[PDB]
Amino acid sequence: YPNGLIVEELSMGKPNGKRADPGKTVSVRYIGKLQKNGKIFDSNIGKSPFKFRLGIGSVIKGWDVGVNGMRVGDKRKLTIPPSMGYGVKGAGGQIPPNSWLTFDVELINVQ
Ligand SMILES: C=CC[C@@H]1/C=C(\C)C[C@H](C)C[C@H](OC)[C@H]2O[C@@](O)(C(=O)C(=O)N3CCCC[C@H]3C(=O)O[C@H](/C(C)=C/[C@@H]3CC[C@@H](O)[C@H](OC)C3)[C@H](C)[C@@H](O)CC1=O)[C@H](C)C[C@@H]2OC
Ligand SMILES: [Cl-]
Ligand SMILES: [Cl-]
Ligand SMILES: [Cl-]
Ligand SMILES: [Cl-]
Ligand SMILES: [Cl-]
Ligand SMILES: [Cl-]
Ligand SMILES: [Cl-]
Ligand SMILES: [Cl-]
Ligand SMILES: [Cl-]
Ligand SMILES: [Cl-]
Ligand SMILES: [Cl-]
Ligand SMILES: [Cl-]
Ligand SMILES: [Cl-]
Ligand SMILES: [Cl-]
Repeated sequence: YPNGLIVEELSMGKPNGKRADPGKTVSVRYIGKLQKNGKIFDSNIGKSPFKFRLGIGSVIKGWDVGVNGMRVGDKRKLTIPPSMGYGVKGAGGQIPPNSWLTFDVELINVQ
């Protein structure tokens, strides 16, 4: 297992697409999964866009680090250690304690 977060480029969007920088409100399409078994716990595909302010710590740390630097249309895979996810708490009744997480993410907009 990695010492920290792994971020993989799955595909590149627009070369001059707006860039996700700290302080921006960014809009992301995602699928979240438990890394240990691949079970999917959430997606917003076909639902409303998920917006968050990058860098303020409202999302798990793996997202604040992992989404940073994306340009619109980029797709990334995030592999997130427990300390950069929900740690001993878990979440949603869906993520057990001490879970490694995987997310597929696509940047849709930057505001
Ligand atoms: C305070 C206002 C309530 C507000 C609640 C809602 C809008 C309800 C709505 C269903 C929330 C999420 O859906 C958008 C839902 O998302 C999941 O399904 C999911 O896929 C996930 O993991 N996501 C969502 C996408 C961004 C990454 C991550 C996250 O970081 O989510 C964030 C998260 C839970 C962070 C905690 C916050 C507390 C810290 O202590 C902890 O610190 C480690 C990290 C979300 C976006 C928060 O910022 C927003 C809120 O909490 C969880 C499996 C379960 C979670 O429902 C609970
Ligand atoms: Cl890569
Ligand atoms: Cl590409
Ligand atoms: Cl694109
Ligand atoms: Cl753009
Ligand atoms: Cl969609
Ligand atoms: Cl910020
Ligand atoms: Cl802040
Ligand atoms: Cl750049
Ligand atoms: Cl960890
Ligand atoms: Cl932890
Ligand atoms: Cl929570
Ligand atoms: Cl499980
Ligand atoms: Cl795990
Ligand atoms: Cl997928």
